Amino acid sequence: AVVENNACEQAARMIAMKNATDNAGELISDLQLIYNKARQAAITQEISEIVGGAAAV
Amino acid sequence: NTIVVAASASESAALQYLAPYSGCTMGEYFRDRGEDALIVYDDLSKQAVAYRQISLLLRRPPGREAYPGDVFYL
Amino acid sequence: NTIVVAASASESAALQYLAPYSGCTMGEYFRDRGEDALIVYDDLSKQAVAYRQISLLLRRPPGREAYPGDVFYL
Amino acid sequence: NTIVVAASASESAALQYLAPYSGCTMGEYFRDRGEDALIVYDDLSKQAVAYRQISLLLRRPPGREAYPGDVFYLHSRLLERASRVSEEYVEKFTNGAVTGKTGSLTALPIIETQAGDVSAFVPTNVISITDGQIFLESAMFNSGIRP
Amino acid sequence: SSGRIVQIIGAVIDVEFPRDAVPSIYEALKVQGVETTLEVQQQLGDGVVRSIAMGSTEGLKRGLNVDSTGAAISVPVGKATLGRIMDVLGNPIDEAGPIGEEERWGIHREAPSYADQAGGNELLETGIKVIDLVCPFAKGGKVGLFGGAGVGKTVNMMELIRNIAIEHSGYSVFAGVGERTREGNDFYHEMKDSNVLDKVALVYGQMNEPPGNRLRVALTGLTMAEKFRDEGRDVLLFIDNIYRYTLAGTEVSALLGRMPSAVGYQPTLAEEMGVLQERITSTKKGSITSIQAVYVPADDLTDPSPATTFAHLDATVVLSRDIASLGIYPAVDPLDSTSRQLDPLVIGQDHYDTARGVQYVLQRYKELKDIIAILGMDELSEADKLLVARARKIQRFLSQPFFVAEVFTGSPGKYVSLKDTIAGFKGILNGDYDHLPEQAFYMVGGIEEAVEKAKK
Amino acid sequence: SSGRIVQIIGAVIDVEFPRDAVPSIYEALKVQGVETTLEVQQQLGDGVVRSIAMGSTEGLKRGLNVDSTGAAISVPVGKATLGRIMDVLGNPIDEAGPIGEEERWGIHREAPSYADQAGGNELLETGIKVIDLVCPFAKGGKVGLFGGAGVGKTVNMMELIRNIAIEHSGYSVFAGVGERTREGNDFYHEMKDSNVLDKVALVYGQMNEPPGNRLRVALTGLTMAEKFRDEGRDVLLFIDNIYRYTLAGTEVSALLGRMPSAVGYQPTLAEEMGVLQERITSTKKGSITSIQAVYVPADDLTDPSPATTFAHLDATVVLSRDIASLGIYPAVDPLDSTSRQLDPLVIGQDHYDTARGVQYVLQRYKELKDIIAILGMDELSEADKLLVARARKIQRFLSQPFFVAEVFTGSPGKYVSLKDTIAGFKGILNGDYDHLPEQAFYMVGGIEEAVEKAKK
Amino acid sequence: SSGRIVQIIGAVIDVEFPRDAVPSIYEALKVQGVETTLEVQQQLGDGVVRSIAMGSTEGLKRGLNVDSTGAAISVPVGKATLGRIMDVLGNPIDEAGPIGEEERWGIHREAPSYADQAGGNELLETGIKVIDLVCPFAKGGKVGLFGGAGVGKTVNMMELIRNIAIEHSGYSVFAGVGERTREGNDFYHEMKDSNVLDKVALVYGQMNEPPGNRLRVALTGLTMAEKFRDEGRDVLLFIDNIYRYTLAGTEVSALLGRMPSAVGYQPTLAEEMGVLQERITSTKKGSITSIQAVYVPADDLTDPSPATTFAHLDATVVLSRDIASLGIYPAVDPLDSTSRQLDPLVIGQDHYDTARGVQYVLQRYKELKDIIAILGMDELSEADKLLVARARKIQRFLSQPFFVAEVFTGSPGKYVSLKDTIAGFKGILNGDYDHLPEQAFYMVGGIEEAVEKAKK
Amino acid sequence: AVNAGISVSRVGGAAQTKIIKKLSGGIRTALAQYRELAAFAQFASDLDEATRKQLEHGQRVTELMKQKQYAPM
Ligand SMILES: Nc1ncnc2c1ncn2[C@@H]1O[C@H](COP(=O)(O)OP(=O)(O)O)[C@@H](O)[C@H]1O
Ligand SMILES: Nc1ncnc2c1ncn2[C@@H]1O[C@H](COP(=O)(O)OP(=O)(O)O)[C@@H](O)[C@H]1O
Ligand SMILES: Nc1ncnc2c1ncn2[C@@H]1O[C@H](COP(=O)(O)OP(=O)(O)O)[C@@H](O)[C@H]1O
Ligand SMILES: [Mg+2]
Repeated sequence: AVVENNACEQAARMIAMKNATDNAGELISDLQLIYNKARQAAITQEISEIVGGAAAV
Repeated sequence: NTIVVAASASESAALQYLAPYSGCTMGEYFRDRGEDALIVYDDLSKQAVAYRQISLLLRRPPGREAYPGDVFYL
Repeated sequence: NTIVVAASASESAALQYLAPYSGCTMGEYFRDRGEDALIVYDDLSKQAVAYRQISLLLRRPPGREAYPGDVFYL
Repeated sequence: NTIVVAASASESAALQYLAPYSGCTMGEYFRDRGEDALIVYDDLSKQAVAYRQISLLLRRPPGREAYPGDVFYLHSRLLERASRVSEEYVEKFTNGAVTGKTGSLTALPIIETQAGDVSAFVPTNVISITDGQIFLESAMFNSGIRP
Repeated sequence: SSGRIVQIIGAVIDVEFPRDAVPSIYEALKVQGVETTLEVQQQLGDGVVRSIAMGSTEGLKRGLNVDSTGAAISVPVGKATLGRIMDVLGNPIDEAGPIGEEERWGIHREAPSYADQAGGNELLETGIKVIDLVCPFAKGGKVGLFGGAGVGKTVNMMELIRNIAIEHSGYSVFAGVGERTREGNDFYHEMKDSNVLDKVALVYGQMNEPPGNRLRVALTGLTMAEKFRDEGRDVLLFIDNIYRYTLAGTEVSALLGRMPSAVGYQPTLAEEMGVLQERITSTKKGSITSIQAVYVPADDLTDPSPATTFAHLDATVVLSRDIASLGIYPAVDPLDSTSRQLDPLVIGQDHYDTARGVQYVLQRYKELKDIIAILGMDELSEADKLLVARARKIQRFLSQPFFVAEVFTGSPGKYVSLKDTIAGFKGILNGDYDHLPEQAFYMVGGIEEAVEKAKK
Repeated sequence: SSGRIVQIIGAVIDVEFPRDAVPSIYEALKVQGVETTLEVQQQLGDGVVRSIAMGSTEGLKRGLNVDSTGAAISVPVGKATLGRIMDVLGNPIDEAGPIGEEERWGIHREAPSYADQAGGNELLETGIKVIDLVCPFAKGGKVGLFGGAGVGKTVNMMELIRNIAIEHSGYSVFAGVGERTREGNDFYHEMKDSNVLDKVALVYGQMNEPPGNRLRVALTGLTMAEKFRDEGRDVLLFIDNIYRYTLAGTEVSALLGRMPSAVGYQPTLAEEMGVLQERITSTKKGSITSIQAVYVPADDLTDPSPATTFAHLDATVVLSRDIASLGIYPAVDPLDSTSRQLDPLVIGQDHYDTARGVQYVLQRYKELKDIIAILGMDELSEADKLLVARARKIQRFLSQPFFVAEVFTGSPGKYVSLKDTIAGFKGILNGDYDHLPEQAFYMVGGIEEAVEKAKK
Repeated sequence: SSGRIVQIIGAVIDVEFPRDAVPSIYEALKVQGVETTLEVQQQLGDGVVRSIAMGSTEGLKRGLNVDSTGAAISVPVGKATLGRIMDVLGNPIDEAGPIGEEERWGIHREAPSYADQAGGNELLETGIKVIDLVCPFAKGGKVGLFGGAGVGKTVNMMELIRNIAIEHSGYSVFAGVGERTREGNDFYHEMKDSNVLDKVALVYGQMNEPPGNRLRVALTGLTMAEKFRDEGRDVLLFIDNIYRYTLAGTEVSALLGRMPSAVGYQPTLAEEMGVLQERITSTKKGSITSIQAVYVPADDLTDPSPATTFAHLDATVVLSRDIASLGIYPAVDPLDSTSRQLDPLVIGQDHYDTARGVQYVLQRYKELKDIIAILGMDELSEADKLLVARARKIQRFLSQPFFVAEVFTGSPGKYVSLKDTIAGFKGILNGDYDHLPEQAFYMVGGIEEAVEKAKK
Repeated sequence: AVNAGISVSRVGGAAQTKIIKKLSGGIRTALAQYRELAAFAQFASDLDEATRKQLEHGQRVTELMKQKQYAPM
């Protein structure tokens, strides 16, 4: 019973580490969409500042 | 039973910006006379892109995502 | 034991811009005469916003976040 | 066996903007005469910075990262000279003095990225223009993997 | 002497007058044949003034004659305004005939002096658990409801109007600034059918209106509230959306020849808010209790407009799209919401310690979000597991079925006293309900109802 | 009457003309005594026009005479263009002498009207199994081609060029937008060695040419394709890179001083894409179908350039590095490739069920392959083991020998009908060929050839 | 002949001169009746020049007369400058009376020619563990201390001045560019009390001074160092913040009529920086050893100012806010910091291997740190567990108490030689201290002090 | 709410009276080290006496630094 429970423990751990690997993939995907949105906003703000400063000079 | 108003991807941005108001005016004809009408604007986000083009060509100062200050009023 | 200098939200941007310097001059009276004083500036960020407004209305060319080039010197 | 063309940090931005074209012209001498040459542009990013300065002082309209509308043309005009020409081109150019030999100019342009960001305006242009890219990594360099 | 229109660009019109007869700033002008009203904003020199039209400019042409009225835009004030609907210029728009005012007041006025300010901390019970717990209100103070599109600013303001009118017997002013025309009709018929209309003055300048109307309608509503305050009364002032007043200024700023500031806003953003916000205050003569809905562009709380608004309020209620997505309403964020009244010397140590205890548990649960998403609750310490279970019960117990929201779900509304609010959260923090399932605390008015729901 | 150059700023040239002889927008101008051509972009007033030079401006000076041609840039059209390389202006860039055209057309025109639309949705049979089954092309449609380098992109274009010409009596046009001179030369020899050069017209707009050249090359190739469409044919238009067309517009817009939009793109981004893409359609006389390679900046599919381009694409073909490693050609991913015509209402229930059946088996095999790799083949049941066997047969049956790839593959090329394609995959899915070995399905035209190959 | 002031906007002043008497670029002008000097920046045409003031503008008026001095700003040089405090114009700002000058030099000069450049590599021991290990300096080279606000640039420079300048046989120059007035006074009394002042010339431009002062103090200090270098001497040059020279240019750039570049910096950023940095160099006549503190805006090493500065230096010392946040000082980043002298042919194989060994261990620990925070230390391999303990010991052994920092640390300062440094790191890398606790290596000095601290 | 790791005083011990100068020596950096150690050892199975003692002291000093408004010492 003790030896069989150890085989069950490693099988339960395999599934748990597979799920942990999959959940990390979702977090990376959500952060990538937030990063791309921030990347586009920074370029747009910089161009607004360049055009605004050039129109005053 | 339907009126179709079209402003395709190659028509002038002025017509794309104005098409919703022309369709709305044709739909209002029934409302004001005590009748019922239904209107579909297939893409209001394309209307906003057309209005941004005219505003930038007129050199009006842009806001968030480069849209005009009056994009909400549109 | 305290002098209170006020330049509230509805007062002219020029008064909000000058208030820190006015309070500083009132505090310097004690320093130059061999005494100790303490001064608190409520929000140097609000004084910078007041200076940006005056500078943009005077049409001086803007920099980062539309602030004038001399906001450090202020 | 090497020609060294220098445009130092204290020299006029016009000289820094022109130096790659001067060096390319000296390298093309061998290509057109049925010989092989190799050219290294130690910083095409510094050449772009010098051209941006001249453009802004001449009051030309700015674009992304304040560069002028022709910053892609600046590097494309330079990098298309590096090429391999046929035997007929060499025979035509040399008026038959050199026969049955091809000529070439190989280029190794260098670009500096900021914190690994290859998506910046100038790096994006040069990556699209070139025939290949050798990427060097800060993490590998710290890990003892010197190249 | 009359002037002539020299230029027209959108809502902005330039008029030329004789050098000896130039109208003053904020003076009201009228176009001769069309009767359109214009407000002078700037003196450009050489007899030319720049103005904003208080109506549609379609059909106007260069060369039309303009008359100066000698004074600023003036509106009716006092008892005659109660139970009636008015536009930005003070005209009746309810089809109930002309207003019977005894006097008219100009919409532009200076804020009350430093010596006129009134000090007060008298607690106002709202009957809403989350508001009464973490951000309590005070009579004669200012409240702001911050939130993105679709999160609940109007539903929460309608519930506050319903609950505060129970213990308040004075007059009320409601200013509809740049919002839905349907919401104005719905509120008007609701008060007319409830027989409450004769205690409220209504001012409306909705989304359909031109920029000039949306830019001045907030001043018209506030001018009516200032008459009642100066008469020595206690009045309630509700503003449908204060952000629309700022946005109307952005739409017109470029036409007025001003350089844009950060993210395209007018350079005068902070001054425009200060000139309006300092007038909405209680004085030694009488008090104004005010609730304002504050829109947040693209859900970004760091945006210059919301960011500049926080400094003008006594109580800040922040609504969140994440909380609303979990089905928890009113959807108030307990970590971002705050009030100056949350002080031991005002609310007493019991309420203060309970609110502090709730914020401590919610802050600690927030820090465990990424650990729980990758490894789950089983890898947490026994102390963290106990805290997570209480945090989940606290989040659900903050939810409440509103009386105005009964139309959306059929669930009866609930009113909760401050006594019952403190008792419920204190019991959950001390562990008196550690055996109840977390779903028992969702949409229950009082802690007793959670105990009954757990038996199902 | 002629005009004079008044100002030169890089590629932007301003020319002054007599008040009654000002050239029209998009009109082509010629500098006297030089081969430089200018295209009018704007009319500035006082007889001055702003133009973009179609070549290097080095050596030009103020006061040079400029002649108006009376029309837009005009290019040679018809059979005379096949097997020749041309620039943006239609000049031959190969040393094969002058083009023998009988007619010339201007590069600027309106898209076919609402009444000219062909109407019914018809498929374009490519003769390639994987494309015709998983991502069918509609006549007059636009196809996005994705993938890296060294994965068969040139070989796929050459096979499509061969099939439209030999099996459908059509023609092809290649538009090299921002073409690399080394690759443009290599491609010309590969088509000559593959005997497909006489079936295609080549237009190159090389990377070392000014922004105006790179921007207009797409319209030059499209104008040549419009002539072949009007001859009553079905035509293929290949665009080397649609991203470079977008960038050339950004460069020209910056040179002209227009205020930039979001992410720095030209304010006219959506309109410039629409003007190009709306001409590529199926009309009552014939059709132009287009295959366009697409580049995604910073791998961000939400960036304005990819996002504006995807609104016009009818299909997506994804080339895979992993599939090419298995020796399967063409290396097209059956799970990542997509098509708007893969709908039972457009292609019928039989074709749709067969295509969805193949995708389901390949998707489940992808999952089972991970189980075999981590736990071993003994974990799979007899139903899973049978599915793995069918997936391997389907995966190999998608491979095909091309007439232009006979040098690489040795075996003779094959053209496979849609009827033969559907019947073959339907039979494998139904298990009718479960007795044949997996190697019998590799590099064969149809299911019949697989049955015959299994006897060797 | 004299000119007249025509316009004043901030620090920028326009002066009109007769068309035959216009002053040259960089020429110094004196305002009549006021103690203010102007430096000509541009010739605008029509006899007008644009200039920057070297004094306060509160006393200026339009129409004041201005005199041309016929030369650039000229400052006193040589032996008379030692032990004195001067302003941007070379006036004494101490109370010791007029300077006994014998010669004056203009502050603007061309950089040494390519043929005049030096090639020395003699190592310079600093007594600081991190610097002597991964950033070894050389005589006549350029050193840069990069870092955000509050990370230790002044404290590190003061320790370097103590360990190098006090024992030096030659002269020193200190340039206070945009520095705190308190730091300048504290340094003056420390040099005076230490009896070192007789070997140092001090030039200051505090941050309360007009943009013209802060824009030129770096040139005044460098002019004094060039006189000593050209006399055939070996000189030390210290600059408290080279970023202030760049920032003063940004404050004035837009008023000089220049369009802004990326991040709002002046378009001339790289040229302005190069014109100064190419003069700070060693030549065949004499040597200049220089240490420059470099401010990093918001800790971002990618900002255009820090990014443009790296290419000008031989040794780059990067101070990290993340290391300073752990209470570890001097806070030098062992992975981002580097020196041209880190070569086996310059320092030998034992030092080079020890330096690369430390970097390898720290680089490997950086990628294991995030794992321990999620799964814990016990989930790692036998090799990783051992390596993490050594990495945490190395990280602490890099710390050191400085004599100039006793006011902050309370404990006495320590000086550690290169051999002691190498022996300590080799022992920790080889495992000679695996039994000592992690806390024994923090703020101790040499390796024997860690062994002694562990017993306490 | 004072973040001891990011906060700093450039005058240091010169701005303090002798009694508080000697008793408070090294507290600022000790709390900064405790923040890193408490995060690193959050999931550790067992820890040495030096680590256990540092965590016990860091928690007590963290608790000691709390104070009420209008209650100066
Ligand atoms: N308790 C609630 N139950 C259901 N919906 C609610 C509740 N509270 C708020 N809402 C939602 O709030 C929205 C209206 O608020 P909002 O759009 O922010 O206000 P405004 O009308 O000022 O724009 C509606 O979508 C409504 O469904
Ligand atoms: N149908 C095919 N059969 C065999 N090999 C092929 C086939 N298609 C492509 N290849 C191989 O791929 C190589 C590169 O193909 P190519 O079309 O030129 O890709 P790319 O243009 O991206 O470099 C060919 O030289 C050939 O070796
Ligand atoms: N070696 C050090 N030992 C102890 N504290 C230091 C040390 N170096 C820097 N500091 C800390 O940082 C401050 C000094 O930073 P400073 O030299 O002024 O940096 P910067 O000039 O770059 O802003 C001191 O007040 C002290 O708290
Ligand atoms: Mg400093």
